[PDB]
Amino acid sequence: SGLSVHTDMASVTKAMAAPESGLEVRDRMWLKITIPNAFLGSDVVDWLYHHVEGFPERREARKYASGLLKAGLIRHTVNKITFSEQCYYVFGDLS
Amino acid sequence: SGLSVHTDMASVTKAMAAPESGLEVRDRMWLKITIPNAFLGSDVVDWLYHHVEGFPERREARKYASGLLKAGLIRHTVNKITFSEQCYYVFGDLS
Amino acid sequence: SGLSVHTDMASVTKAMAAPESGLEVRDRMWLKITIPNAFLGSDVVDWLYHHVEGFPERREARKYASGLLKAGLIRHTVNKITFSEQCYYVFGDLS
Amino acid sequence: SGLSVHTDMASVTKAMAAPESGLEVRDRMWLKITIPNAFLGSDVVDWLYHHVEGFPERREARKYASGLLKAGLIRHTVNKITFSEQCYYVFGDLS
Repeated sequence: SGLSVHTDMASVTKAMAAPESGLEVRDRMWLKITIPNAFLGSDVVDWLYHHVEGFPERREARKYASGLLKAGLIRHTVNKITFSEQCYYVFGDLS
Repeated sequence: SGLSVHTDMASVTKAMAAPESGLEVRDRMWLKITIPNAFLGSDVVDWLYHHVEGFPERREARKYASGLLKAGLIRHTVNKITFSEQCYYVFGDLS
Repeated sequence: SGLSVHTDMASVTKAMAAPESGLEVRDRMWLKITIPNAFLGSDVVDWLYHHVEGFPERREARKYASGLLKAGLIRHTVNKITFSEQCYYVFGDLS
Repeated sequence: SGLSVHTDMASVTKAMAAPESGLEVRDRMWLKITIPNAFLGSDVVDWLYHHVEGFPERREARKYASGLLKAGLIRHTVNKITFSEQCYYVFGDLS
C-alpha cells in the first residue's frame, strides 16, 4: 500500500506511467466521426453480389467494387489507392 | 433481375445510392489511428481502484481520474472537456 | 560529420529520435477526411447574420447557431457540446 | 427579407441547406488529434538532408525516408503503404 489519496497527484500519475505499472496500454485507437451517408466496403461487396447478375463468386464482386473506386463513383473517406473491405466510403458526384 | 455485369457502372451505382436500395448506410464512421502509449479511461479507473489506497467504492476512483484530466496529467486525444470511461487518453507532461 | 549513408539505419533513426536532435516533433497531428456537405461554424454564423432579419449585431447570430446545435438541426463531426466557430458541422435530419 | 428571428428554426435550417443558399460548403475537413511525439514526413526529409552525409540532392533523402518506413523504424499514423511528405509519423519500437 505505497500509494494513497494523500500522495501528490503528479507522483501517482508518474507511477501509473512507469514500465510494468500494470496499466493496460494501446498503440492503436478508434475514433468515431459523424458523416452522413457513409458505408463499409464489405457492405458494398455484399450488395453487388446479391443484386447484380453475373458474378460467378463473391471475389468478382470485390473486383467490381474496386472498379467503382477507380472511377470515382465511390470515394475513400481517407485517401488510399487500394480498395479495402474494412474502410469506409461515400458516394461520388452522381449528378 | 434488373442489373447485371452488362449494365453501365454509373447506373448500378445510382441504384445502390437510391432510398430503400438495401445498401447499409450510416451517419457515422470509425477510424483507426496508430498512437503509442494511449489508454482507455476505464483502464485508468481500474488501475486507480486497485493500486491507490482510500477509495471506498469505484465511483471515487472515477472522480480522481476526472481530477487528473482537469490538472492536465492525462489528456483527451481529441479535445473534449468531460471525462468519459469509453474514450482514449494519453499522458500529459510529467517532468 | 558523424552520420552518413554508410551508417546503419537503426542508429540514424535513434539519433533522430534523441532529445535536442533538431527534428521538429509536436504533440499533435492533423488529419484530412472527405465528408460531403460539411461546413465551418463561422460560415453558419456569417450566413445567418446576412440572410435572417433581426440580429442587432453578429453576437446574436452566434447564439442562434448554438441553438441550432442544441436542437440537433446541425451536428458536430466529432461529438462535443460547445458550439465553436472554428469546428466543422453537418446537417441533422430535416424531414 | 423573407426569413427572420420569428420563422421556425427548422425551416431556416432547410433554407440554409438548399442548393444555391449561399452557405459555403466543403467536401473536406481537418481534424486535430493529440498524439505525443508525432512529426511530418517533410521534416524527416529535411533532418536527413541536413545531418546525414552522402545525399547528392534532397531527392535521395526522400528515398532514404521511404526506406525507414518500409523497415518499420518510423510508422504511419493511419496505414498506407506509400511514404508521403504531407502525412504524420511516429517512431517504431527502437528498443
